[PDB]
Amino acid sequence: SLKKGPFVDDHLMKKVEAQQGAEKKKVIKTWSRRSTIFPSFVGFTIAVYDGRKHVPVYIQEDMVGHKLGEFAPTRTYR
Amino acid sequence: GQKVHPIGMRVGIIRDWDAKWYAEKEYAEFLHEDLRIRKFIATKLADAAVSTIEIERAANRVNISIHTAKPGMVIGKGGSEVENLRKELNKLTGKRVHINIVEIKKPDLDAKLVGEGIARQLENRVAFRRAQKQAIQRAMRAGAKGIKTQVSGRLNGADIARSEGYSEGTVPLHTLRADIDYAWEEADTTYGKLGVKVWIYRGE
Amino acid sequence: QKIRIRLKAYEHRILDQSADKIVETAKRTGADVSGPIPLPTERSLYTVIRATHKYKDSREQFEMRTHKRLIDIVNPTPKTVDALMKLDLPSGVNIEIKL
Amino acid sequence: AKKSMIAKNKRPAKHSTQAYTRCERCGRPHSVYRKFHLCRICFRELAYKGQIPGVKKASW
Amino acid sequence: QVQYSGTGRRKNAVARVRLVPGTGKITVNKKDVEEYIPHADLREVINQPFGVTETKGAYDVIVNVNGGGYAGQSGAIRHGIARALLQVDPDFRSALKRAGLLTRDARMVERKKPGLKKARKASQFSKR
Amino acid sequence: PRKGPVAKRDVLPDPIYNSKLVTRLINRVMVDGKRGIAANIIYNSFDIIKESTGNDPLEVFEQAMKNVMPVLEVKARRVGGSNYQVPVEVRPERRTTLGLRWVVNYARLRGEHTMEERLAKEIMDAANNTGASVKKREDTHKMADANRAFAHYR
RNA sequence: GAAGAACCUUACCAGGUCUUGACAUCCUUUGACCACUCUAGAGAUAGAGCUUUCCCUUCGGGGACAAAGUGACAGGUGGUGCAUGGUUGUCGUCAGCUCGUGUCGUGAGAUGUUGGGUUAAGUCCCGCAACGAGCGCAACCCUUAUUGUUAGUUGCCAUCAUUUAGUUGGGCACUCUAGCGAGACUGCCGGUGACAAACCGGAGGAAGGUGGGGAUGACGUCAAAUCAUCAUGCCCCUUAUGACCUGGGCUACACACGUGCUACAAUGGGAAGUACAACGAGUCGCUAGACCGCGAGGUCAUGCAAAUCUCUUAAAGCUUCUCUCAGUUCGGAUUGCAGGCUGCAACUCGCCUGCAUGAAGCCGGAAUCGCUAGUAAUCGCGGAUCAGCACGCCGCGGUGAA
Ligand SMILES: [Zn+2]
Repeated sequence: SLKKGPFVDDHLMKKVEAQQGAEKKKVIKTWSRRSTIFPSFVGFTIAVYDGRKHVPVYIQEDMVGHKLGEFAPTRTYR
Repeated sequence: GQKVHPIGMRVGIIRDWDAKWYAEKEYAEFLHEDLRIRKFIATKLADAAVSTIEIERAANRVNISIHTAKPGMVIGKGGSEVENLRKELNKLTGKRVHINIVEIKKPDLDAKLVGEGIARQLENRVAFRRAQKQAIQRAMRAGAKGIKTQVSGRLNGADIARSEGYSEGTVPLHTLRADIDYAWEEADTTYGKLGVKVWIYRGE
Repeated sequence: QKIRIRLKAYEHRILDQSADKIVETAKRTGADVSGPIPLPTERSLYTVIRATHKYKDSREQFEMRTHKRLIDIVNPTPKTVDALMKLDLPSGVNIEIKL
Repeated sequence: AKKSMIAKNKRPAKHSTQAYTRCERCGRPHSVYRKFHLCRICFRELAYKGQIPGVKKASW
Repeated sequence: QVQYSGTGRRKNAVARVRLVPGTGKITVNKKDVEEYIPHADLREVINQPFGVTETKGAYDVIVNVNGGGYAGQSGAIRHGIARALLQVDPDFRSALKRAGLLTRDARMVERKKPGLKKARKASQFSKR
Repeated sequence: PRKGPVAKRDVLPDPIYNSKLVTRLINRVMVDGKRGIAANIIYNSFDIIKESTGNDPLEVFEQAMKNVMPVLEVKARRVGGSNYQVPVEVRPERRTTLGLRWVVNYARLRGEHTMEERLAKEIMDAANNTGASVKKREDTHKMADANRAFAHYR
């Protein structure tokens, strides 16, 4: 319930932008907690940070609604 | 441990507080300012050694007053130290403080001063039994109805703690028409830390 | 008429002694003062557990008590206003005047 | 590990949900009466001495 | 004309009985007998002082009750009426003291204790 | 309890029948302080009494008391580490309390759909040697006197 | 401990980092700083920008202040409760624990404090080489249970009019508010008892046998708990076990135990209409009314620093229909979808609404817990901490047992 639209920080935007007409980069080091996904963020490759490790994951177009917090499982049950 | 601070039992009935305020919406500011007020007589207590400070309050004025048994060092040579203490207190306050000095009579029948004195003999390596006994006799020489005394800790610069004290006269503790006093004070020569407690009774 | 005051303190003895003093000075230059109307005397409680580390099964509480009195004045003189501004003490009660 | 933290809590906060409550003369994080800015037990100690106006014992 | 007074109290509920020579009814808070007093059978409950004094009527009753629960404020009606019947004639006070209905029930809700679940119920405490 | 005997709390009669027994009957139905519901369903039980074979609304309750009320019960009065329970005559108030218990506190088990057919017709049945609470007293007297010889000397 | 863990809270981790330091005191150079915009970033920080600032001038100077030097030093939620003070559990509201004087005993010591009766009690009577006293017990304190006086608004409406309406004219009559007062002490009578303490009944009264509760915790026991509220003997760390920031975690789960909430339905569920409490809280806090919404709610706004305005018209209650014994119109967990609110931000990890879903569960062995009357059992309401979050805690009131 975030009735006034999505929420993505502006200190997430500042790594690269010129990968819009070219083949994208591989390094996206971040914190990857607060920001959700809205369709301008499709098909990148982000090192999602889980408190210890910026774990790399790339994007499908239907991995689209939830935040960057599904893909930082901080439990380590193995 | 089970017992009660006895002045916290009789307050409201046969005595009052030491802050006669009635303040809304500026209460905790004056509380933690009065907390600073009480600390500042550490300059006094090494020499002046007052017992109680009653703090009443007008609209925009500060009207305090003290009780003591030693009127010498508190009045200065000609009141010049008195105005200096007013200035140094106002530097922490910023408000019109108007201090006062009231002298107590029969001064040996206090609570805090006698315990402070026997803690002073403890801080000069003087034996605890003789000091307690001469203290309760010289308090009985003042004219009373009873004195209870108790000291604890590592007594007389020794090992694992004992706790022992002596009493004479009557002391109705469990009764409310009492008008008794009470005081606790720490002690240390160099070993650990000790504590003295002291009681009087003089009827209602 | 154009004056009614309030009394709020902690001790009813200080309340009604200062109230009897101001009733004594009330119809000095004026007339027709109304008496000490009582008020329901709000009260609070607290709760402090009797330990430092454990032992919530034994507790302790205190109370705030605020006694309130009320004195109304009907058809006053102008001379009592400057008289009551010469009346300032005791300090344990705080007055609450209107016009 | 608190003499830096008491000075940390006297500062204006980074944002709104950081200025919590602790005691003044001690530094307890839990069980502080915000009407008094005291903890549970320093209030208990000062309550007996007649040094807090208002408060009495309560029996009814 | 003249009216007959009386008051009755029970269970943190107070009543002001106003007895008049009438026909035998009760009006409470400017309503009827059993509009504001609900389905409970408490008629001969209230008319039990009438069964020992002036059976059964015929006096209409004015009362303005407030506070408490319904049965407690109903039971307080009994005692203003019996106080009124003592006000009318002295010759029934023996008949009231044989029947009671004059002593105020001083028994009300008990003070708790800080440390239990209820005023006397203690919590479960497993021995092993 | 330990020191001496305790008081016993005589009660108030009804607002209609002026009965203490029917009042006590209501009070051993009452759950969670809901007195008016239990009282009103007991007056409904008297209305079911009055219609179907209406004889007397209270004599049927007294005959329900007739066919239930005990006279004997065993009590474990050992002396020196034994098991010699003695069939002992019961106190009269405990006798009536056991009767009320066997009437109402057994009537949970009729299991019929109408909610007071387990009450009204049940106490109708106890008036004329029917209802299983009579045979409760029968088997109670039969397990009584099982030590008629070696316990009645104490 | 925790009377409120999303960041802060924190002491636990991964990383980015720093050093008379995040905090205290003096010395000089100097004197007053700051604060705020732009760029980098995850932040601490870095580089610029407006400049900072004198409150005595006897040209002589420190008080409000920064930065630099090292010097003093700082810091530890690190250890030891078996080195401690202070504080608190527990026997337990159990009824005991002692002293002076005179006697007995060669002496350590004893008697008083033992015996008969009675009591909640070392509470009291009688006999007793004992006579008296103190700390306890009891009494004085608070609240509840009647009534007199005093004072009548923001309180109430009886003598009348009015208005939706005690509203407005009026009164302090009742109620209520709360100051000062009276009242329950074996007080009188009858029996029992050695005639004594005392026990059992009766009249009077509001309550008669310490009327009902609370606060009040002796000598001492357990090296009981506490350096993690505080202070602290001793020992250890110090370009670091000290400090700043981001993100995570204390909220995991193959399992076993303790404590609470909700049900296993007919004294019941579902729908409709219909009454009566008490305590307390309120300024960046409670919201009157109005409009709209299935709703969580949204908007405009009126009263309120208080017997006045709001929380707030309480639930079980009462009357009609309903279902007809089923895993059920009982039950209400689990799961998709759609939302609402505070938060910079509800993934890890807040609460609440709506739609769709509908599991166990038909009174629970061995065993074990609480309670002697406004109690037990059931039902709601308020407060603390709190942006937000309560089946926990603290308190009040309704119905009312064996
Ligand atoms: Zn504190």
